[PDB]
Amino acid sequence: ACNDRDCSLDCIMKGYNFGKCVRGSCQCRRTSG
Repeated sequence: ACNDRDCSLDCIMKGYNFGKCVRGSCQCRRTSG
């Protein structure tokens, strides 16, 4: 249960930019500039 809604919201709050569920997991990515 990665819950794309509860996974992206919690990740976007930590300070990341975008993420997604993988193999039933929850990973995110961070961007900069």
